[PDB]
Amino acid sequence: PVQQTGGGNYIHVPLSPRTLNAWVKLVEDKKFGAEVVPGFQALSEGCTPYDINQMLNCVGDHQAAMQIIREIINDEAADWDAQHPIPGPLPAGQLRDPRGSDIAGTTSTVEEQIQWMYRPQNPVPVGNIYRRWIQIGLQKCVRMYNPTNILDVKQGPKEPFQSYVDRFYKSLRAEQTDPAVKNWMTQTLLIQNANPDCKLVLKGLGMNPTLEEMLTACQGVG
Amino acid sequence: PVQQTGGGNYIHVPLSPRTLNAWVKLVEDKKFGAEVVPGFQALSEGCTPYDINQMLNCVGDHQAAMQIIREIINDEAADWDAQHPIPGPLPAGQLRDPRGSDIAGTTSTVEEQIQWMYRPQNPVPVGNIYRRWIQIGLQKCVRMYNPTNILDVKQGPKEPFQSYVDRFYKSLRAEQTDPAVKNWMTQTLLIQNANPDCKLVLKGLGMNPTLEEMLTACQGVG
Amino acid sequence: PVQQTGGGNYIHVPLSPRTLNAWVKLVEDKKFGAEVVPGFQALSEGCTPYDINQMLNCVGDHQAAMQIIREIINDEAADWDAQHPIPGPLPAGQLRDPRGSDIAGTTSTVEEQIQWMYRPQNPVPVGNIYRRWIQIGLQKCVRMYNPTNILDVKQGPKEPFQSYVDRFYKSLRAEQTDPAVKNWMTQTLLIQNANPDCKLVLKGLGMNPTLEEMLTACQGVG
Amino acid sequence: PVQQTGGGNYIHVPLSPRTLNAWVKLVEDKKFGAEVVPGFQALSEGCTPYDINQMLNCVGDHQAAMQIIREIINDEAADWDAQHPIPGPLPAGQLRDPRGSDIAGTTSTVEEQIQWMYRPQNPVPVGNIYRRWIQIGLQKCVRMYNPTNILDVKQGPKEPFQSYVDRFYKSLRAEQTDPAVKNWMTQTLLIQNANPDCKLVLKGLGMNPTLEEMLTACQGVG
Amino acid sequence: PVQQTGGGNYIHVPLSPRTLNAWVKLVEDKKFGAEVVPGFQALSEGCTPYDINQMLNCVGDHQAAMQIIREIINDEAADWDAQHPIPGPLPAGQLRDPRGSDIAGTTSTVEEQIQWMYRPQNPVPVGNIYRRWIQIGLQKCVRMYNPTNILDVKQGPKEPFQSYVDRFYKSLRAEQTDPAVKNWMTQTLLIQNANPDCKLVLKGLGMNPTLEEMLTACQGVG
Ligand SMILES: O=P(O)(O)O[C@H]1[C@H](OP(=O)(O)O)[C@@H](OP(=O)(O)O)[C@H](OP(=O)(O)O)[C@@H](OP(=O)(O)O)[C@H]1OP(=O)(O)O
Ligand SMILES: O=P(O)(O)O[C@H]1[C@H](OP(=O)(O)O)[C@@H](OP(=O)(O)O)[C@H](OP(=O)(O)O)[C@@H](OP(=O)(O)O)[C@H]1OP(=O)(O)O
Repeated sequence: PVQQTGGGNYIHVPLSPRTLNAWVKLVEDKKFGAEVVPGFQALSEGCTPYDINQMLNCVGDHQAAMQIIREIINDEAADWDAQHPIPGPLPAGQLRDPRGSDIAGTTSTVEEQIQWMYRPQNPVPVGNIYRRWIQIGLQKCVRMYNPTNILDVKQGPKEPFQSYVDRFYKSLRAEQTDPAVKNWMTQTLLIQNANPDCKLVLKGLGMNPTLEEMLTACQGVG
Repeated sequence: PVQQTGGGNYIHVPLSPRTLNAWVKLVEDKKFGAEVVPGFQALSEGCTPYDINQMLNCVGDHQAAMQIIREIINDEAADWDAQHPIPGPLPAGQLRDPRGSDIAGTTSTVEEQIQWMYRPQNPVPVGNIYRRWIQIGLQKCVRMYNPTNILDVKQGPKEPFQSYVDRFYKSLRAEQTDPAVKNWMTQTLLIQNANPDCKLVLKGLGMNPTLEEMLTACQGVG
Repeated sequence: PVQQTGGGNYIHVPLSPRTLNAWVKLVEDKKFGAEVVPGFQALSEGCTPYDINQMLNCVGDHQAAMQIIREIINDEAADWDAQHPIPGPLPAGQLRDPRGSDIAGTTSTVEEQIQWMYRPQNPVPVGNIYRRWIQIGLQKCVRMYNPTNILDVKQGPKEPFQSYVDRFYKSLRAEQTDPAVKNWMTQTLLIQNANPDCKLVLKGLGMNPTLEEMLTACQGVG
Repeated sequence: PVQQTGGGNYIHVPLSPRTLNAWVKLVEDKKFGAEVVPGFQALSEGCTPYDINQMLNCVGDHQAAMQIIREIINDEAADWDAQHPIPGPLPAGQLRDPRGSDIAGTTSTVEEQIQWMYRPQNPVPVGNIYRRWIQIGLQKCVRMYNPTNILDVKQGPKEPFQSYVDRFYKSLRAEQTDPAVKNWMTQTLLIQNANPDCKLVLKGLGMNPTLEEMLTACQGVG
Repeated sequence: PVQQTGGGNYIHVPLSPRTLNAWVKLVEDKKFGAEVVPGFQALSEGCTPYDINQMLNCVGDHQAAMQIIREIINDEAADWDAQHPIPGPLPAGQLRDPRGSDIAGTTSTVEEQIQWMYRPQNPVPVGNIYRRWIQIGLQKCVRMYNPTNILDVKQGPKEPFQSYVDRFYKSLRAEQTDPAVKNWMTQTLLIQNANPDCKLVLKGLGMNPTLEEMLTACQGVG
């Protein structure tokens, strides 16, 4: 992470040990579940890429998942290099402009990453960009491991609409798909894969029922 | 959040990462349960709107619930604007008076939010007002998801009064209803939806029995 | 809470957010169980009444229990007022002597509460006194909710003495009763409500057996 | 605990509230289990006797166990007094030499305890000595409450050697006995109280098999 | 651990108590499981060998495992001594060069360990080297205690590929074996020890199927 000192200067305040342990506990227990994506974002707020690489290193034991994340980072960096090409030869006496691998923290030191993070002329947020690249790698793992496709998800005959909705949405989240497919699924596949007892009522509600009105009406129905 | 420095000046001390992770853990596990409302209030004490927006952003994945909360904030702000209209043209060289969206932190920076929070002439508590608007959005979600209406709640024949009371009140909390309906329900629906074995005794207690005397008398009855 | 600065001066360092969340978690999960009493004492060490009122406010949703605690505080304060009556008219230029509601923090500010807490002439520990008043309110709730009276508690025929002792004592704790009734119960009701197989041995031990010798002798008996 | 200031001086930094809550949670849940002994040691590192007495006070509700611990402290102090008798009349203008109850923190203030802890001429570690006395009291409670003697511990016919070893050692730990009895038990009672299917193999291993070779060989056997 | 002061000087900031408690909780609950290896690495980041010895001391009660770790440290140190032999007689007025046991922290003080950790001429990372030696001792314990060999691991007939893969990999991790044996096992033993229903499909996928394509294809198959 980064701390400030009198005069407008900046320094490094390393990610703490019990914050890294928590990241490890969220990954080991939830096994790269959907919640692994947000837990990471928060435990990484105010931190720099070097420390994001330490967090991943502590969980490096997982290798199928860390292979997927590593692949993504290399790609995004290449695109950064393509759309932000070397401006030209570098005038000396200054810090080079950030390249794709520096955002990652593999070829670059934390101080250079902090100088960009707090560069008066044009500060580059090296820290937030890398977290996002890593979050696409974590999200793909969730979809890879997701145990149930949404089409299979259904309601126990005596099971209620709320728990079924909870399970149906859990999967829709991990199955990123697209937001429009989600709208069709949330307004139809929920009613279609439901049992008939609460469907009659989900149909009575009307057309384009909202979830607030689908849950209120089916409370106790079955 | 906000920190003070020598001379009476103020600065920003960002909400910490493991406090945001906890907010995420309370939402992911309890699934916008009733306890999500208080956990938030406490994890947000001493914090400013910008940081309240970060907490919500980490849990932004939940979208049906964050749609309900977002709707409420826009409304309250409009009412703030209606009852606290623009005083007139703004004399220059000073900070504008707070508008509805500034309390939210969408159109306004933290420093302006802190200057109001600690404005010597008329300090506006931008931070506490927004938390309350958000808490009405969270509370509506609890009632939307509540799995059981109180009328259905009853006592297992061999189940005791204490657990039944615990389940009956859990729902009464989430079903905000009104405090008077609560008094009628707490003094009648509890006895009526109970089994007859402990009801005989709940009737022996007398009229307007208090809970302290309804629980003491039915300890072991059944 | 209270912090000290160069010169012998004192200031306020508010109870932290994740300490308040823990108090909320202990109350929501244990449901005003016996452990709620000590958790509170510890999370309130070094804190002042204002902050004790914030902790209770976060859990204010619980109302039957907060009605019992509120009743007790008003009483103790009245007794404080009765045995520590207004000394007389107050010489001006100084802080008034503490009244019953100031100990609570309802009519008084934290600074006045801290000035008494650290008054050189006669410092009044406003903070510890209020916590105790609140702990009597919390303890009454535990006894109100206690699910099992000790007389009913018995040993499963195949159940051991240790678990039965654990359950028997759990209730004796919550059923404050008096320490002497406890001695009679701990030396008799334990043996009497036990099964006969381990009682024969609890009788062989001798008269006035101690728990250390009642548990050692019945390890494996049944 | 103890903090240092410019000039070589020392002060008191009280044990924090959420560290005391954890000690309470480890005692309430594990019920003076074996792990209560180490949890305490760690939560007490850098702390002084006064703060060790606060930790015990928060859990003072438990009284059979706190009676056993209290008895031990009085004894050890008496032995300290016997082998470290009053040197003679005390020259004035200095701090007295530590007595048995001062190590406990009952008759002595924290500052005196810190002056000894950091006495240039002959610093007495009042803090660590008392923790050890308390740990003998906690360890006796574990053995008092231990639910199963090792001789009874055996292997389910379909149960594996690893879980049986885990249960057999759990008890051997709490049953301090002596290290030699432990060696005889760990090399024999484990094989003798095992089922015959894995014993044949535990015998094939050879004589004086080590645990590393008893567990590797019986992995899958049964 | 180590802190820095004005002038470029360094000091010691001891490992905190609740960080040591967590290490104890991870060892007591997971019982020297695979996750014990990473939890340790993180809770030890920024710490020095003396503090790594305190963490191990708190869990010293476990003795079969601490015998395995202790054996390894002695060996690695001997190899350090062999490949980094005494340079010769030591010029006086300086700190000796680090020996094998100093890296451990048994014969050496923290200040000397910190002077090497931050030696301008040739800083020796005494802290990280010892953690690695300890991690080989912890990893051997995991393999010793591992309850299931991978060959036995199979898929319940109605069990899915994902959970079976999770269990199969859990063991492959703890059974360090070699990375090549892992590739053969991950591409064959998974399919071979699977049930026939999902194997038909795992065979349809093609030759050298990747896990991402073995999990996607068998989602719902069985
Ligand atoms: O606020 P956090 O980001 O969670 O950091 C906490 C916080 O210390 P700070 O207030 O200085 O940030 C804790 O205090 P509380 O917020 O709970 O009041 C403190 O715990 P203690 O008060 O018990 O000391 C703990 O410090 P530590 O882990 O050394 O005990 C430290 O956690 P981090 O060191 O990981 O930042
Ligand atoms: O013991 P740690 O490894 O340091 O983990 C702690 C532990 O959380 P859990 O009870 O969920 O395991 C703390 O509880 P205690 O050890 O103090 O009893 C809790 O701190 P609080 O009780 O004050 O809430 C905090 O959990 P959280 O941050 O979610 O509130 C969490 O710290 P980490 O999340 O950083 O691991």
